[PDB]
Amino acid sequence: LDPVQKFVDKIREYRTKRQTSGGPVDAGPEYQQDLDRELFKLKQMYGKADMNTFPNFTFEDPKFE
Amino acid sequence: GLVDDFEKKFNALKVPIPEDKYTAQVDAEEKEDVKSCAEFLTQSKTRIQEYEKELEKMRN
Repeated sequence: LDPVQKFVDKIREYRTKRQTSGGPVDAGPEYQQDLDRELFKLKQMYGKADMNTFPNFTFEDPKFE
Repeated sequence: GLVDDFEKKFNALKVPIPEDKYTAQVDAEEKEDVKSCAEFLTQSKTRIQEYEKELEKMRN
Protein backbone atom coordinates (compact mmCIF):
# COMPACT_ATOMS: atom_id res chain seq x y z
CA LEU A 1 2.52 -2.64 -1.04
CA ASP A 2 0.00 0.00 0.00
CA PRO A 3 2.89 2.41 0.77
CA VAL A 4 4.38 1.51 -2.64
CA GLN A 5 1.59 3.43 -4.46
CA LYS A 6 2.62 7.00 -3.69
CA PHE A 7 3.37 6.73 -9.22
CA VAL A 8 2.82 10.29 -8.00
CA ASP A 9 6.55 11.09 -7.96
CA LYS A 10 7.04 9.94 -11.51
CA ILE A 11 4.15 12.05 -12.85
CA ARG A 12 5.42 15.24 -11.27
CA GLU A 13 8.72 14.89 -13.03
CA TYR A 14 6.99 13.99 -16.28
CA ARG A 15 5.03 17.21 -15.69
CA THR A 16 8.00 19.61 -15.34
CA LYS A 17 9.67 18.21 -18.48
CA ARG A 18 6.49 18.38 -20.54
CA GLN A 19 5.90 21.92 -19.25
CA THR A 20 9.07 22.98 -21.06
CA SER A 21 9.12 24.78 -24.39
CA GLY A 22 12.52 25.71 -25.76
CA GLY A 23 13.59 22.79 -27.94
CA PRO A 24 14.38 19.44 -26.29
CA VAL A 25 14.87 19.98 -22.56
CA ASP A 26 18.51 20.38 -21.39
CA ALA A 27 20.02 20.33 -24.91
CA GLY A 28 23.60 19.12 -24.80
CA PRO A 29 25.37 19.63 -28.16
CA GLU A 30 25.22 15.85 -28.80
CA TYR A 31 21.52 15.92 -29.58
CA GLN A 32 22.07 17.79 -32.80
CA GLN A 33 25.07 15.59 -33.64
CA ASP A 34 23.08 12.36 -33.21
CA LEU A 35 20.15 13.95 -34.97
CA ASP A 36 22.26 14.91 -37.93
CA ARG A 37 23.78 11.41 -37.99
CA GLU A 38 20.41 9.75 -38.23
CA LEU A 39 19.23 12.44 -40.58
CA PHE A 40 22.14 11.31 -42.70
CA LYS A 41 21.33 7.59 -42.61
CA LEU A 42 17.86 8.36 -43.95
CA LYS A 43 19.41 10.28 -46.81
CA GLN A 44 21.26 7.02 -47.54
CA MET A 45 18.05 5.05 -47.42
CA TYR A 46 15.78 7.39 -49.34
CA GLY A 47 18.10 9.14 -51.80
CA LYS A 48 20.06 12.34 -52.40
CA ALA A 49 17.17 14.54 -53.58
CA ASP A 50 15.46 17.51 -51.99
CA MET A 51 12.61 15.69 -50.24
CA ASN A 52 10.86 19.06 -49.94
CA THR A 53 10.41 19.12 -53.71
CA PHE A 54 8.31 17.34 -56.33
CA PRO A 55 10.50 15.15 -58.51
CA ASN A 56 11.97 15.71 -61.92
CA PHE A 57 11.69 12.89 -64.46
CA THR A 58 13.77 12.11 -67.53
CA PHE A 59 12.77 8.70 -68.68
CA GLU A 60 14.93 5.97 -70.13
CA ASP A 61 14.43 5.13 -73.79
CA PRO A 62 13.19 1.52 -74.23
CA LYS A 63 15.76 -1.33 -74.47
CA PHE A 64 15.87 -4.34 -76.83
CA GLU A 65 17.77 -7.64 -76.50
CA GLY B 1 0.34 21.91 -48.59
CA LEU B 2 3.15 19.60 -49.67
CA VAL B 3 0.68 16.74 -50.10
CA ASP B 4 -1.86 19.05 -51.83
CA ASP B 5 1.01 20.31 -53.98
CA PHE B 6 1.99 16.69 -54.77
CA GLU B 7 -1.48 15.22 -55.37
CA LYS B 8 -2.15 18.03 -57.79
CA LYS B 9 1.29 17.73 -59.42
CA PHE B 10 0.94 13.93 -59.58
CA ASN B 11 -2.37 14.00 -61.39
CA ALA B 12 -2.31 16.05 -64.60
CA LEU B 13 1.30 15.22 -65.00
CA LYS B 14 1.20 13.42 -68.30
CA VAL B 15 4.01 10.87 -68.65
CA PRO B 16 5.22 10.63 -72.27
CA ILE B 17 4.54 7.45 -74.21
CA PRO B 18 7.78 6.37 -75.92
CA GLU B 19 8.07 7.19 -79.69
CA ASP B 20 7.90 4.05 -81.82
CA LYS B 21 11.00 4.95 -83.76
CA TYR B 22 11.61 1.23 -84.28
CA THR B 23 9.39 -0.08 -87.15
CA ALA B 24 12.18 -0.25 -89.82
CA GLN B 25 10.99 -3.83 -89.90
CA VAL B 26 7.99 -2.83 -92.04
CA ASP B 27 10.79 -1.80 -94.43
CA ALA B 28 13.06 -4.84 -94.04
CA GLU B 29 9.84 -6.77 -94.75
CA GLU B 30 8.73 -5.02 -97.96
CA LYS B 31 12.35 -5.63 -99.01
CA GLU B 32 12.28 -9.32 -98.54
CA ASP B 33 9.10 -9.36 -100.62
CA VAL B 34 10.92 -7.83 -103.53
CA LYS B 35 13.07 -10.83 -102.74
CA SER B 36 11.22 -13.81 -101.51
CA CYS B 37 7.73 -13.00 -102.67
CA ALA B 38 7.80 -12.00 -106.28
CA GLU B 39 11.15 -13.34 -107.46
CA PHE B 40 10.87 -16.86 -106.09
CA LEU B 41 7.16 -17.21 -106.64
CA THR B 42 7.47 -16.05 -110.24
CA GLN B 43 10.17 -18.65 -111.00
CA SER B 44 8.39 -21.42 -109.08
CA LYS B 45 5.23 -20.82 -111.13
CA THR B 46 7.16 -20.93 -114.34
CA ARG B 47 8.79 -24.18 -113.31
CA ILE B 48 5.46 -25.67 -112.34
CA GLN B 49 4.20 -24.69 -115.80
CA GLU B 50 6.93 -26.49 -117.70
CA TYR B 51 6.62 -29.58 -115.51
CA GLU B 52 2.92 -29.48 -116.41
CA LYS B 53 3.75 -28.96 -120.07
CA GLU B 54 6.16 -31.87 -119.67
CA LEU B 55 3.35 -34.06 -118.32
CA GLU B 56 1.26 -32.86 -121.26
CA LYS B 57 3.49 -34.47 -123.91
CA MET B 58 3.84 -37.63 -121.86
CA ARG B 59 0.07 -38.12 -121.93
CA ASN B 60 0.42 -38.63 -125.72
